[PDB]
Amino acid sequence: DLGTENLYFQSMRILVTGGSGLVGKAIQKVVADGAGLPGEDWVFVSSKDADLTDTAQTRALFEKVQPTHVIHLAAMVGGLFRNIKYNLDFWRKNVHMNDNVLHSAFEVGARKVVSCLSTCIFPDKTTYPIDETMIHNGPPHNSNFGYSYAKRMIDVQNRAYFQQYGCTFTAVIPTNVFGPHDNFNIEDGHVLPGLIHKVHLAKSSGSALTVWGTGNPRRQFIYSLDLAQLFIWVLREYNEVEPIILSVGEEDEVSIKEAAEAVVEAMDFHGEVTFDTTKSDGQFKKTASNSKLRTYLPDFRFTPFKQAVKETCAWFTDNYEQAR
Amino acid sequence: DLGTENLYFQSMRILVTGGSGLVGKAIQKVVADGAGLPGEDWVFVSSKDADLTDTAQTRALFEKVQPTHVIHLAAMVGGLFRNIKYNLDFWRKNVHMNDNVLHSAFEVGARKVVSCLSTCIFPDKTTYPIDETMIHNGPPHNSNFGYSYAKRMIDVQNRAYFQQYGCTFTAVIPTNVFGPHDNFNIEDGHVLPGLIHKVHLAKSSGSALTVWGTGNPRRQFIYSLDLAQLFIWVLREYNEVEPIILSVGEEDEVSIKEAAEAVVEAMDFHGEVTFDTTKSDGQFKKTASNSKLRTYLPDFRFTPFKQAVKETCAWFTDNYEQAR
Ligand SMILES: NC(=O)c1ccc[n+]([C@@H]2O[C@H](COP(=O)([O-])OP(=O)(O)OC[C@H]3O[C@@H](n4cnc5c(N)ncnc54)[C@H](OP(=O)(O)O)[C@@H]3O)[C@@H](O)[C@H]2O)c1
Ligand SMILES: NC(=O)c1ccc[n+]([C@@H]2O[C@H](COP(=O)([O-])OP(=O)(O)OC[C@H]3O[C@@H](n4cnc5c(N)ncnc54)[C@H](OP(=O)(O)O)[C@@H]3O)[C@@H](O)[C@H]2O)c1
Repeated sequence: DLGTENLYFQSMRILVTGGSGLVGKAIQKVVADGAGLPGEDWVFVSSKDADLTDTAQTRALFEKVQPTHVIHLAAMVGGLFRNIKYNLDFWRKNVHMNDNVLHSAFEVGARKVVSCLSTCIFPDKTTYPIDETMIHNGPPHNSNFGYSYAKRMIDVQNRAYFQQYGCTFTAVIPTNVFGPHDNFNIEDGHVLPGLIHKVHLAKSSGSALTVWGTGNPRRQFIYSLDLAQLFIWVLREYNEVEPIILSVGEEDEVSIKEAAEAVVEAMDFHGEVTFDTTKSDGQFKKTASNSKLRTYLPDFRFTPFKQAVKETCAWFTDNYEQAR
Repeated sequence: DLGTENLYFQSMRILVTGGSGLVGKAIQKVVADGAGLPGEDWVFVSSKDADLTDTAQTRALFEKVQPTHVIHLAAMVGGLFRNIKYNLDFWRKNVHMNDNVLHSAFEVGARKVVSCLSTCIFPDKTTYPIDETMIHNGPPHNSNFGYSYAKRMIDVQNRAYFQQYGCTFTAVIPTNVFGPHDNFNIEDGHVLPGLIHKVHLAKSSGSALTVWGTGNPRRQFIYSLDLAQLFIWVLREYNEVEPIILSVGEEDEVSIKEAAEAVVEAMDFHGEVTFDTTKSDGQFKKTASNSKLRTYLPDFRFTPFKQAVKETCAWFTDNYEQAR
């Protein structure tokens, strides 16, 4: 329910950082298709509009736009998952970005900010499933600690702004996102868009599909379009400082193998599918509970997985040249 | 052993931020009394020399001084423990200060940085005693989370600089510090310098001593002069990125009651001593292990507690007008 029974409307200016990305582009579509309400001006920006690692440029963007609300998606994110690690660069640039954005929002007097966290913030050693309370219950995985701790500190900023200044800054925690306008780069991208590109190359080359690792790791996937809907809802209706996980349930986890099968079917691929165990498996699970989301939106129906994959595969094929 | 059997010496420029405080002033005395080695220039600064929350001012200080080594003591610390809490201010100003300092040190090519952490960084729910491994094993106490998390992130920066850039940035974790040049303010200061001031007022007023709470909480105290010696050693000899606790052992913990008795004796006070149970007790224990320190310096002898208190009491009495 992204409409309203209200007869009157407030003038809202909604700045969306990282608007040109996977998540941001999904919000644009959902809004452009009529999820936008009267009085709401949606302003989507990218790094062209301002480098958010720079305080002066961020301040200037916020002075120009004067947002009443902020959805904060921007992060320095590539190339995470590459061979050599750059934990200081990722820690320092992301903390600067997050501080610039939250504090400019504070300065302009924004009513609400919703930032985007990641399952990489959760503790390495933890019970399962993981919920929003457990975010700080032990250190994150060492592989990319810099990035993880920078995200965790968004929660700490939100809590501090609330406690001292009364601001309603909060955050959402998506699981693994996929959809149109993803980064489909095979070396640097996530597994699901990477698989879509890999299968596309297997048809164009007539080769076989080589999946990295065992195919055993389990993941919760969420369609960018489903996430966008939940994001707009959170912006309008969710008022806890504590973050909220946006994800399908623990029972709808699927293995990398099952995910590759969904792509193979969707792209109508008949070549061999092999699992290269020489490349390392990542974490086996990062299973998140959506209990909280279910208390707020019990009747919300996610797009079925195979359909969401087909649409994404269809988009990639139809926009191959312009895609990432 | 703060001397050396070496015959040759390297030119070292050692910048000490927060040099005008309790810890900093102890380092000055220890150095001025001959702990300084040939080739070492010690440069002690305070906020007069540069406001370390300001990047430009910090960068300029570092350009002028060109430190090879940094002992980083500066923190925005007052008024912590006051009634109303300001978690955003403490989080944000301290993170800025720490980032400015560590990153300027990195920029000038400093060989080593040693920062100062606090027992407030440790998890609220933890086993005892606490060691340097447990620093991130659960959230800190909510009272002053902003300050605590800002300190914790020094460890994360150190680890990141090491991993990506090869820098030797590390930290020390003192327990409760006391000595000359402390802040003896009764509303805002720590318990031990607060008690010294309270007893001084009880003599000058002819009143009785009112200690807040039961006197049951147990604390590890460390004389600023002992800490200074260990700090110089750490700078010269300690090369782990992981921090190191500087403290007397678990067996030398003393209660607030025992601490007040040490002051009463030292200041030769004969009035009544009452324990106002109406005011709340803080945390019962924050017990830290010095096992690691003992592996490096087994024969290091701490100043006996009652002597350290007497000297501090003596200093306060002799410098009452000029003291804080
Ligand atoms: N995709 C996932 O699986 C996933 C899961 C959980 C959370 N998230 C979160 O979702 C958010 C966005 O991810 P995404 O999946 O949409 O990534 P994406 O498609 O790579 O988009 C990233 C966005 O960040 C912007 N950006 C990066 N550096 C910037 C800078 N210095 N200044 C200004 N803007 C900058 C980019 O602008 P340009 O394109 O102009 O550089 C881009 O619009 C991130 O906060 C991420 O942590 C993603
Ligand atoms: N005392 C303890 O019990 C204890 C225990 C554990 C850890 N520590 C750590 O020890 C370090 C020093 O503690 P302390 O007890 O010596 O504190 P202190 O006596 O209050 O001194 C703090 C020092 O920091 C400087 N400072 C504060 N804000 C500054 C700014 N914006 N720019 C530049 N300098 C600034 C002060 O200079 P000005 O006076 O010129 O402002 C002062 O020299 C801190 O990191 C603290 O967390 C202390």
